[PDB]
Amino acid sequence: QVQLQQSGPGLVKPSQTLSLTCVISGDTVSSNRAAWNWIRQSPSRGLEWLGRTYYRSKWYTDYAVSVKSRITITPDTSKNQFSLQMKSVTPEDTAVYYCARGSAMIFGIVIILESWGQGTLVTVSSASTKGPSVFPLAPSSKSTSGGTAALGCLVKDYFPEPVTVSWNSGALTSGVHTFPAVLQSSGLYSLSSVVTVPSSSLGTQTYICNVNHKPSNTKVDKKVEPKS
Amino acid sequence: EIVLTQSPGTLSLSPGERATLSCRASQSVASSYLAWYQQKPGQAPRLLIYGASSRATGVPDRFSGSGSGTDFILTISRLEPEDFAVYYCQQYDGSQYTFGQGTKLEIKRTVAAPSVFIFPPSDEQLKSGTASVVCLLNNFYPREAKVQWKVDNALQSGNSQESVTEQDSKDSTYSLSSTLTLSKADYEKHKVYACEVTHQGLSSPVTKSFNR
Repeated sequence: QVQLQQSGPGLVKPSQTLSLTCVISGDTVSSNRAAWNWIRQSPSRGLEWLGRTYYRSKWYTDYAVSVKSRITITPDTSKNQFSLQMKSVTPEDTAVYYCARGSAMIFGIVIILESWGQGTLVTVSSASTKGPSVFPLAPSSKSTSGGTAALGCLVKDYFPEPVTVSWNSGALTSGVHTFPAVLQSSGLYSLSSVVTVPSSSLGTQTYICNVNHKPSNTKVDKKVEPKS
Repeated sequence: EIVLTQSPGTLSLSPGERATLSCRASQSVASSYLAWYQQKPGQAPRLLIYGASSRATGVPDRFSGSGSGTDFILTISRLEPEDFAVYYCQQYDGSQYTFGQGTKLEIKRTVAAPSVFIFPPSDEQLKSGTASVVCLLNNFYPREAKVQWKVDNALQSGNSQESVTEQDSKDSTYSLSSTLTLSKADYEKHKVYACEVTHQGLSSPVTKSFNR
């Protein structure tokens, strides 16, 4: 039962150094049965393995040719973690980065990436962090369709990705659509999160969108009241 | 550097059908060193088949892998709706791991007409000098849809942005937002804001509009 916890989404300026850490629960970083890998994913890199470190009476490393001269991967036995550092980042280093454990699954030889962290989006950009404004998408006669009523929150003008939107502190999940962000002409992102609910519930039930922008540490709860 | 390449790029199949995914390698790969991964939206890749033909722990029996040398095949003998994902093949040469670019599996589904909703700008946003008008097309299939903004019957261009959701887990439908952004001064110069929706599931095009 290994659990890999990665650092939060981050912004790194071009030509500076990317830094990410993977904390291991359910295994030991010095285990002689595992290797500890980093992988990234983006439209231009595809699914790209970056390197690994592992302990076998001494610490070893292997790096992918694509990044061999730019990365280190360093374990930390005092905190049971391993980190990825990548110097001189370019926009092509913008990606979701994953940590992953490699285990010998086919007679002692084949090291297979069998447990993965949840992924960390790293944006390479010179622009500053900005928290979002949250506006209500109020339900009305214009946002009904039969007995169903739609409502949402417009999460506007933030940077960088991502934001997370829940409804009623996670108790409301059915019929929720949170759209992919669009980059606005200002260079700031925007998205809406919508949910459909019974139109009969608008007078009695409370609907609150909970907006979290970890890069700015912005938490916003927005009570969406109907307007007619 | 062994390049792995998957076919097709996108596959659209109905639940209950057999999916056959190819992975062909630039050079011979020992079958012990080829694996398949499944990636569902917002999640990390997950190990499906290892050693070309062995099911990982917990993987259902409808997933199987075969092949040897240069040609490898992942088969889903009877698709379930939850099998919507991207599938990657992967190889390891002892020192480097490479992946295919992936095959996207779309779940085919009965045509579904969109539910159309429109939202005027909130009073709070308008007090800040901006007006965002949102047209919502909810739970439709197939993905293709046409949305047209009219302001006082004037067809609008270059002032709206569309965003489309991934295939919904519960019903394999898509949803789409079209957002018209104006300055507060621009917004208050007009009266009728209208969103017009065209989609093959609809008998005739649907317009949602409001007066300021």
